[PDB]
Amino acid sequence: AALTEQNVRLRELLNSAALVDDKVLVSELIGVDPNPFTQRIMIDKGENDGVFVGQPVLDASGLMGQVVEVMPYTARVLLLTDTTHSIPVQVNRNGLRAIAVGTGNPERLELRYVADTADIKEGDLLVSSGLGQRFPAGYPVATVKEVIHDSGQPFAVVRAVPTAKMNRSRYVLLVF
Amino acid sequence: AALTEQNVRLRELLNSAALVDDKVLVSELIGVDPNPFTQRIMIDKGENDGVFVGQPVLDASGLMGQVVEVMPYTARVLLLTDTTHSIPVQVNRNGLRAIAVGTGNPERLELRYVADTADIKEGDLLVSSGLGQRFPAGYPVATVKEVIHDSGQPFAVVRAVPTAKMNRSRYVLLVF
Amino acid sequence: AALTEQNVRLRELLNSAALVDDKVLVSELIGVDPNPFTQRIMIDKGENDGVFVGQPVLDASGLMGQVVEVMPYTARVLLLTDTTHSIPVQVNRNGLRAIAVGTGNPERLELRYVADTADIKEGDLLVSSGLGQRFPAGYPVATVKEVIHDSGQPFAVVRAVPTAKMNRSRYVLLVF
Amino acid sequence: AALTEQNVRLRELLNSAALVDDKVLVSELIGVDPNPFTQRIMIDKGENDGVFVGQPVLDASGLMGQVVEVMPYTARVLLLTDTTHSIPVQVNRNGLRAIAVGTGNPERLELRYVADTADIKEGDLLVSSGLGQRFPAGYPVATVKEVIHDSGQPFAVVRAVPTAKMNRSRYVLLVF
Repeated sequence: AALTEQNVRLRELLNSAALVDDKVLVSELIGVDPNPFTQRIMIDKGENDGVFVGQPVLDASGLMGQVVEVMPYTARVLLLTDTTHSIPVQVNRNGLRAIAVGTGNPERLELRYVADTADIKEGDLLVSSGLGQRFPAGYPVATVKEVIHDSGQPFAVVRAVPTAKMNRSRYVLLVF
Repeated sequence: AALTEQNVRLRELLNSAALVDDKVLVSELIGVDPNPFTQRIMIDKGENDGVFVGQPVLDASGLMGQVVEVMPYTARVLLLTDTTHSIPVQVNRNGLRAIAVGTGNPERLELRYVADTADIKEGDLLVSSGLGQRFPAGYPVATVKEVIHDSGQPFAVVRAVPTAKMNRSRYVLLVF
Repeated sequence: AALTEQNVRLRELLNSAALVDDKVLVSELIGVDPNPFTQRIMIDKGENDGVFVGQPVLDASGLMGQVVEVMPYTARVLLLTDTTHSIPVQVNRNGLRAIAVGTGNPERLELRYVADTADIKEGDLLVSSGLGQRFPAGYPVATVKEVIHDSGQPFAVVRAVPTAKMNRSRYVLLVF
Repeated sequence: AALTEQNVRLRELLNSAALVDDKVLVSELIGVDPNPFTQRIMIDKGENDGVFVGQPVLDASGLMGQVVEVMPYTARVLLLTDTTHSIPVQVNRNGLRAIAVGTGNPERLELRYVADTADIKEGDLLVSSGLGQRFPAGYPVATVKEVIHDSGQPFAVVRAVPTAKMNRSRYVLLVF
């Protein structure tokens, strides 16, 4: 049951193993807090494996977050969906720039600084822009779920859904 | 023209000078970045005046933010509306607890962790809860502007309007 | 003819000699370029009189500009209406903040960074805010002449008329 | 997703790679401030690449600005839309001369010194004139969006829209 599931997930990772242009360490999600909102997880790679603080973490469908602390053989990763996390993004098709902030909900981000009149709609893909010099650019982050316009305010309300699996992830990739 | 305006504002501060239960230093807003979104300001009090990092800052109508760096005679204050700022709050009437995050818009906060079914509505007052042990409790923070409910997601979307003046403030109070 | 005119203007200056809260040097406008758009003038005070680069210059009705270069007994002053000049201001009544830029026209300024929905109207007085730490705050700068709203853009177009006389000024005051 | 987008943008640059008459360095936009009004950006070329202070910067559709400071491998570029920036221009068809100033809005310039009666209309193309000896002449700058005439004042109000992408740009060209 674990050997099947692990194989399926591993294959998916091999199919998306060409999405990177560098060396990536295949680490597994191991320590997780029981509460289903704890937007921070642990990985089965650490210092011995060359993992460092700040390192980006992704899966076969999206950027997941960043390492925020390292142990000899394990490490802690803050997910994009944490209220404390922000990532610069852009709408894939047109290059419209924004900041995606965590909401504390496992399945939602919110985009900041999107003009109320901006060309953005449900289903548009957001990808990393790299503009904070933390993440490689071009990797999928989320898809727009909703736009809410607001009378008198400069910026629209934009809710999005991460493309990575967050809570339902198995194995994770660390970028060098 | 400055003597009139300054007097009006000062009076308002004297009328709300009984809202505190301790000693408060009356400081003025002095250095501000030209850009009208820079959610961070400076004050005309500093180290010489006993101002410290972390100190809460408010006006006659709301909590404004916190000191984040000190100079001999001036200081820098991060406002609640900054994307990096979060404050624990509660709905005044019923005690429903939430986290108010800055949106980067001068006139808006967003509440996190509010159950989709929660008893919250447009016009409800949010006040500090003190639960992060950073702010005194009971001081006005914002009023709910909008609730948006979301199918399948645990938490509602709540937008609120700070009660303090943020960008349109003159003088500020520092709590000891 | 010059003794009458000079007396009238001097009196007006004596009536507005209580608008300052410090020592002010009464200097006259002396060297001016023939072209009626040259938004830069000279004054009959200089180094010998303690005039310095950066010093604010005003008349009985408004801030006029700043000294930009000093000579033994004369000095050059850049006016607010020069395209290269900007001054932080605020709407007197409500404290709405903005940047007033010179237009190159002797009788016009333009305000930057005023929300399209902002509470501003024809006849509102703008005064210095001091927020650039160059000018004393509270001194009259201009009155709003026109608001033009713009579909899709965040900021309104605001044209204003300086309260100082610019080209039709006689004598000028330098603030210490 | 980044490889597609980057290819499209690169092609567009190859199609407009004949607009220059000299050697141009293809640099990418890398460091950008989160705030969506910060009219200043960074490029992934610098001193090592022969980039210098003052150097003009453009894209496939317009002049973008100028380098204002150089680092070993990166550089900072001030955009035309910054309130501090001015560029001499001319109406393409008739040669009517003007100064285009930044407004602080990402999508707007304003023309100075345009006679109220001047032959200028919505949709006219403005191009660099070279007359400040900073920019090559003939390169597209903006298109007129609006003319507002003003009773008693010599100069019309002219708002224009840059042809370059400013905030929505990917890669940039530096002119030698």
